[PDB]
Amino acid sequence: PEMVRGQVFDVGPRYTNLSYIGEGAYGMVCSAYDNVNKVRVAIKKISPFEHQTYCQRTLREIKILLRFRHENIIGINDIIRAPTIEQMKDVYIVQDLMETDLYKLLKTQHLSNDHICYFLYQILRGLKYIHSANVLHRDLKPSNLLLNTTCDLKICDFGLARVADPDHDHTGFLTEYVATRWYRAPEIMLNSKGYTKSIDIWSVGCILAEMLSNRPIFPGKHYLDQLNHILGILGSPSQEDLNCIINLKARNYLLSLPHKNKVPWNRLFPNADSKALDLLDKMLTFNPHKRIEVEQALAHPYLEQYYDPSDEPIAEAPFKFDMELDDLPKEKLKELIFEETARFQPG
Ligand SMILES: CCOC(=O)CNCc1ccc(-c2cn[nH]c2-c2c[nH]c(C(=O)N[C@H](CO)c3ccc(F)c(Cl)c3)c2)cc1Cl
Repeated sequence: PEMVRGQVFDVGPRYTNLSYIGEGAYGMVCSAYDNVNKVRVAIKKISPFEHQTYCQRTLREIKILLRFRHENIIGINDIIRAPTIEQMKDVYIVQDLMETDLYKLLKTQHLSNDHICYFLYQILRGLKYIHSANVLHRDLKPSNLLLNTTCDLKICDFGLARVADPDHDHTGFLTEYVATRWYRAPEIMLNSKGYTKSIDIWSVGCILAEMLSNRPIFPGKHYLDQLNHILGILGSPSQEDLNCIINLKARNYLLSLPHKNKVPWNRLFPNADSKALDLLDKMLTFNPHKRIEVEQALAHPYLEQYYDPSDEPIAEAPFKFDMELDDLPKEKLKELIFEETARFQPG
């Protein structure tokens, strides 16, 4: 059994010639040569059975990506694990191998307007399919956007993905959230659980703004600082947008702040295309109900060179979890992970 950087990586005999890529919070990704299809692939070793959270993230992703099939979404083409639940200590998920990601690119490369336009198109084409399945990604950021040498984009990491639930989206002021801070919609800190499609559009808006300047538009250093960064550019919410926030603690917090004017997009981004900034404005709308939807975003004049709704596929049916995974112990989640991966075993 071959191992990478002092960690067991038993994926043989089908996958050999391992090379390190990255290491997550509860796993490791390596590139490996597939002896059946004779092509290099990415294998993600997962060790989640000691924590309920990691088991929940593993299962959600496996169930969603096995039912999804789209050019701009990472796939699960094979799953390797032990033949019994007793012997299963790890799970190896075989996915698409991509040379780089948008986080890596933005650190050192200046993106031409053509590149920004093409990247945004593929993100939204991928998101159209995700949202048509009534699924929310909930953690869109440059590191979860993989790219190959020809700039083909794939959305990855569905660990925080959920079925859309707009009727149960309301919550109190300063409710704790898991998803990456810099890409959190303003309503998360005010009165939202992130159970609507509009939280993903906000994250895409932040990604677009980041592609234009090679720096995160709202780099909050802590929970409430995130909202203050958003209000610093958007300005004070209108009376209309304030009236939509019925929660008194959230509304009175916004009312306590001095009046702040809107920073114009052309001042923040002097070299950006005017159509790119008009679409940015619509994605970074304070009110989630007035925020542009994925299909509307794809039809925006900025993406006219690529827009073709007949070549922007949707899922065949809406997604539905058989049971709620929020209140299941790590032991039961192990069984569910064992069951969902059974179809990939040699027998
Ligand atoms: C700071 C630690 O960094 C990360 O977690 C991600 N960046 C490194 C990286 C960069 C590229 C790739 C890569 C290259 N080709 N295919 C993939 C890939 C294949 N699957 C995934 C994936 O599911 N990634 C998510 C995070 O985006 C993830 C989720 C949970 C995890 F335990 C790990 Cl290790 C990774 C990525 C893999 C990796 Cl791990």
